[PDB]
Amino acid sequence: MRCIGISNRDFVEGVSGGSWVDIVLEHGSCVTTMAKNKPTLDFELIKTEAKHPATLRKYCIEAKLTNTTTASRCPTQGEPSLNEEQDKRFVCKHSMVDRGWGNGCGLFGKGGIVTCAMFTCKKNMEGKIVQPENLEYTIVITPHSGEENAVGNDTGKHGKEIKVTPQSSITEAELTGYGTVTMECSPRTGLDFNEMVLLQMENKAWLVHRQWFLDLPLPWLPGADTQGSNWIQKETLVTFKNPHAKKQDVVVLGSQEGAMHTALTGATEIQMSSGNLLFTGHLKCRLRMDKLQLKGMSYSMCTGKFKVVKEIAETQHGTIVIRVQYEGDGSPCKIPFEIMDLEKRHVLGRLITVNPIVTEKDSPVNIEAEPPFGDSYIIIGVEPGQLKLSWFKKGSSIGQMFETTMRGAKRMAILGDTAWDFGSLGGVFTSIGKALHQVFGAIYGAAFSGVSWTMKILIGVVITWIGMNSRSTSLSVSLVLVGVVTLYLGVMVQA
Amino acid sequence: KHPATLRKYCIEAKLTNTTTASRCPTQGEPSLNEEQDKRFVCKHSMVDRGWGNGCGLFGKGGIVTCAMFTCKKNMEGKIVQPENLEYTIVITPHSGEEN
Amino acid sequence: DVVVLGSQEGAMHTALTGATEIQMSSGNLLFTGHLKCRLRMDKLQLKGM
Amino acid sequence: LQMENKAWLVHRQWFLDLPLPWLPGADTQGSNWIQKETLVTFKNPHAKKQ
Amino acid sequence: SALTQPASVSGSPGQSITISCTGTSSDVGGFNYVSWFQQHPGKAPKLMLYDVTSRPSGVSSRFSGSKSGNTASLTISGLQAEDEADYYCSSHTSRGTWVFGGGTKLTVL
Amino acid sequence: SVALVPHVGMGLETRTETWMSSEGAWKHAQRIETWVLRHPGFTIMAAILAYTIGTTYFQRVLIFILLTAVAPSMT
Amino acid sequence: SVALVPHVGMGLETRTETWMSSEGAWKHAQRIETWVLRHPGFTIMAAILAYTIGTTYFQRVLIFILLTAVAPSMT
Amino acid sequence: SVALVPHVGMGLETRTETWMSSEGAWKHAQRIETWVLRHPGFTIMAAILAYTIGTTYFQRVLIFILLTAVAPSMT
Ligand SMILES: *[C@@H]1O[C@H](CO)[C@@H](O)[C@H](O)[C@H]1NC(C)=O
Ligand SMILES: *[C@@H]1O[C@H](CO)[C@@H](O)[C@H](O)[C@H]1NC(C)=O
Ligand SMILES: *[C@@H]1O[C@H](CO)[C@@H](O)[C@H](O)[C@H]1NC(C)=O
Repeated sequence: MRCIGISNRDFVEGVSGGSWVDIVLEHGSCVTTMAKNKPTLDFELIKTEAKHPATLRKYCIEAKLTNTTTASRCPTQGEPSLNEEQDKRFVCKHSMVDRGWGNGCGLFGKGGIVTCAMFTCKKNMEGKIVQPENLEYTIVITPHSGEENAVGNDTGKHGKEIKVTPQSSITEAELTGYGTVTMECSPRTGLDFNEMVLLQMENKAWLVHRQWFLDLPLPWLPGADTQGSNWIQKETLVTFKNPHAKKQDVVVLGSQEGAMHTALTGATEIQMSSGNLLFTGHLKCRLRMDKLQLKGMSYSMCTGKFKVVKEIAETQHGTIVIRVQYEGDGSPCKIPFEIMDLEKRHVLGRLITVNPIVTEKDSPVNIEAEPPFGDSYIIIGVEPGQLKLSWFKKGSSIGQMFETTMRGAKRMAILGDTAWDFGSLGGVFTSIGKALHQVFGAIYGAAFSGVSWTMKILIGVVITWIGMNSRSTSLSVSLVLVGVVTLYLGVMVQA
Repeated sequence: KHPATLRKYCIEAKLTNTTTASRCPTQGEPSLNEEQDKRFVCKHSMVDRGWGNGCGLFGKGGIVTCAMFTCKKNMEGKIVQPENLEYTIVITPHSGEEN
Repeated sequence: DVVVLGSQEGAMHTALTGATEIQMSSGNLLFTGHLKCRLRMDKLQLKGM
Repeated sequence: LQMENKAWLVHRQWFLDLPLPWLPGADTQGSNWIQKETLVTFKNPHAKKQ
Repeated sequence: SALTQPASVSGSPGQSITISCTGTSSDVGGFNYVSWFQQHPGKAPKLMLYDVTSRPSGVSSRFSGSKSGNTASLTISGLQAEDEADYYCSSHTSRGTWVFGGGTKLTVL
Repeated sequence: SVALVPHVGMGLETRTETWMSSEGAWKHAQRIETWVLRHPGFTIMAAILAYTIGTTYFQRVLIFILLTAVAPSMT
Repeated sequence: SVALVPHVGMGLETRTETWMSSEGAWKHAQRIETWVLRHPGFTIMAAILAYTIGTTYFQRVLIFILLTAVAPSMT
Repeated sequence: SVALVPHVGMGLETRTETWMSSEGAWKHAQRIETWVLRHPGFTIMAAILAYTIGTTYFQRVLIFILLTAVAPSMT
């Protein structure tokens, strides 16, 4: 029931020979795994933690100047010198001013002038980095037991969370009553934390590209620097003003916090106050359902009366969830649940909370099932007092096919070349598709890095037009496909 | 002389008294008393709702977030009528004086 | 959630590129621009003539 | 839709397209009307007063 | 904004007695955040029902909850002497706060 | 400034909403529209120059769009 | 951001030096150079697109220049 | 006005009479007829324009009818 009520649900159906399935886990998403003899499980990536961050650069977003000094030299005497030019905590500039008898000079020319001021940082943004071995993905595996944890906390069940680290990427959950599940994850491929910086700025943290971070035009410290006083690009945070040729001056350029916020658009925000927590990204895992068994398959039908205690509702995914209570004898019984037609001649829908059972009489169990599009009837119980529930599913099968194609394409857009692993059961077609996607995505990312979505749409339109106005059919079709894919990615790029 | 203020821009603000209101799917928009006040910046959006968070339906429930906007620094922009435009000129003859 | 989106002093300083600075601290003084004048030499007489 | 002791069964989208000032379904104050300008007119006949 | 409940309620032992919690469209008419708390004298409140009808693990099955429009109801079927207590209704409102009923005193006699 | 390099085409993007993604999506186009409205004179010259340079109508439109998009931003 | 709408072409310039004339004279060209260095792939594809669209070297070179100048800008 | 967007053509009709079906069935026809009577000048211009945009009596009659129906409606 944890995975219900989340609009980004994914249904992964089927395990291969070996009883394993490849599932990508995303933070905002959730995965419901359906296997034939296995119970239905819900997998959610609820946390990614980076530990032991190391700073590589401390940028200055707000500074001040305190000790301004000037040296002036008469024309043809060369540029002047201040003793504080050697000082790395001072920012200096060389200019020229008009000189002559009026200035106490005696030569009437452009006399070089140098002005220096002490650069002091008042606000900085850290750029901590983390080693890929220090990530820790937390995952919650919850099965469709149809039951609840129960408020009585003296016993706490149904809450198995597994931590996955690059060192320990294989772990098993012990779901009570359902055996155990094995997750064979690959954290080292989910995110390249050697090309990412945990940018923290005034109680707000972002995850950013490392080259982008190193390219920022603000003054920076090495990161091990413990006293400031050696800022590198101090000239980017100051301005030297020589109106006409009378005097030279230097002033600071105000807090760069808002300009940084503008620069950070397109960077995913993370948390860095109580640990470095990243609620973004994906995990590729292999699900080992071999030692996963349905609970209570030795039980018998209830042969009793059920009452609906939570009225049937339709989730955002085309399934229906209902909560029924059993009022009969033989408490540990399988619940007779069918999605038939009006005459009950055909089975039209397949339930999702597979093998719904009653463990205690006074313990409601909520069933999730997938009805067909249109009229359908939910039948619960057996002939005496059997409760028959009607339902109408408003969609269309063609509409569902379109929605699933759209969802698959969107997954490809986000997890490019990793979308081939979301539900893959091995196979040769999946491998060929993934290899082709890797080869094509290498070129696409090379040719489209650092381009805004508007530029992507423009380039897609241009390429589509070029392909349309192409004599060669072999070139025209390829160009049109490239243009349409570019247009799609540009229309669904910013996230 | 005597410039007149034409507009004050805010360059540094702060948000306080943040509040939110939610409504179940298909039941319309949530209401916040602070929406009436213009010192509060507000936005309407949709969140996932369902049995888990107390709704009988499983759609996109509307939500409204309101926070009080307070300005901390200004960028006042003033204007001057050309009449109050004292220019100053210095005329020095080539008298040849020593200084 | 709602966040206040930083301080725009530096962003404005960058935006004011191409604008000449003036002194409004006390008096709204300007040290830029021109002034076209017509000079009358009628009453000018050489000193020391 | 019920209006002054008479009720109608209307289309939902049509009802939400109505050009009148409205309040949300759950609004306790009753005073934050949304598109008030549909029920007031502003007069500036000669550009003298409004 | 307090949820309205009858001041008092009495039912003969072994009978069934119902309690009402009338609220607004935001507290108990809009959301399923309806909870019933039983408080014996000199003791902290005890969660009797939640999500309208769901009852805690230790809570007897004699306690049943219903909700209709802006009103949520609590029913007791056994009416044992131990059931005589003060019952409070609470709801999580649309503005993110918690409102409590005025509480009904149930007496068996 | 830093605001002129706004961490857009860096990959690293996911399902989770990025920072300032609601506004930055269209604020550039809004800025270009405001510039074109506030400076009609240049747009006419850009159209004339694109017509002169562009042999076909595809080249002319492409050149005009590029010119009018780069005129304010190049500032 | 305000930083994307500077006060450059307002036509009020005098002989007096402006706010960041020295700094901001070449900042945009530096940004274009850095972006082109960090993202060569878009440069090659922009050159290919300009060569294809442009029938004459003038059109091709102009299109390539405009594409390269506008790509970092929206970025 | 709300009166300018009636609850007509919404697909919710049943056997039971709607709110003002009998009265409002021919209101539009009555209004167009009254407008045509009061404003014979525009009708002649509409006929002339329909004939000018002709090549077929079906086209001319349809265009004239549409213009006459839209003249009061546009108000
Ligand atoms: C800078 O000026 C301060 C006065 O505010 C003075 O105390 C300090 O010694 C100076 N430091 C230098 C000149 O390095
Ligand atoms: C300028 O004039 C002042 C007063 O007339 C005199 O003291 C000074 O020596 C002159 N020369 C300068 C300031 O170079
Ligand atoms: C906002 O909260 C402060 C407490 O931090 C309080 O003093 C003030 O009255 C509140 N304002 C409003 C409008 O609720």
